[PDB]
Amino acid sequence: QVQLVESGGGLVQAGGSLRLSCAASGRTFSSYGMGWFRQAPGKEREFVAAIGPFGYETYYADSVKGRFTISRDNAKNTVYLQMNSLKPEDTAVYYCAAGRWNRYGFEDQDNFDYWGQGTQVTVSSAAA
Amino acid sequence: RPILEVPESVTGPWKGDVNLPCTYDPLQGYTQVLVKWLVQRGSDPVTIFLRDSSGDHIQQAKYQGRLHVSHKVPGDVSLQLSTLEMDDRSHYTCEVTWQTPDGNQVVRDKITELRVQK
Repeated sequence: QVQLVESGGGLVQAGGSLRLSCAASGRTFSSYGMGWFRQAPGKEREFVAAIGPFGYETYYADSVKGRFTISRDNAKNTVYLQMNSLKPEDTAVYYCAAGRWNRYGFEDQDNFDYWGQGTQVTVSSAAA
Repeated sequence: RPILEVPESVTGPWKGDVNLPCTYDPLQGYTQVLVKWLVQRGSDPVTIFLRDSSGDHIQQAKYQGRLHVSHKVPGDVSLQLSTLEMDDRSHYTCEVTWQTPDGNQVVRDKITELRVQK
């Protein structure tokens, strides 16, 4: 019934940008908080960004502040991650997730009930 | 962890009673120091109930005499509302704060929608 479907990954050059999309279907997510996390092979998954259910409330890992922007269109039940000013160390599998937290706990992976499948982002020093 | 277990939505009958579950698994070293229940007013969650070391307090007048919060067992801070009014329909947030031995606090919250059925 419920699925979160990610898209938009791929290869970019350092300094470039990607928009990830996470299309959530099977129920209305307007009153869910949404998050992005990332994981490198053999490493722990880590917080990237989150957006609360109410108001205009966004949160970022220190490593991405000022470079990445999370946003949502509730009419389409889609969350985006605009990843600008990309660096090789941003290379990872990126996951979106949805939960019913409000203001707190958005970096705790246990606090999200639905997860996307992941999409691969690779950032190279070379072109294309 | 910890995380709260709160249903996405609950129903109660008009002028009757409802329980809004909010439970969690107690964790060694995590002393519960605050519980709030909040009602959502647009962008702002507004405290309707507080529990701290001074006891229990109802924080918005329209809930006076109509609100109880479970306190028999660690990990159950469910909210009971009585004599439901149509304007009690809203998103409600359960919010718990723990303090660990080093003084760090950890806060968790979770939302439910209350629907009042005539």
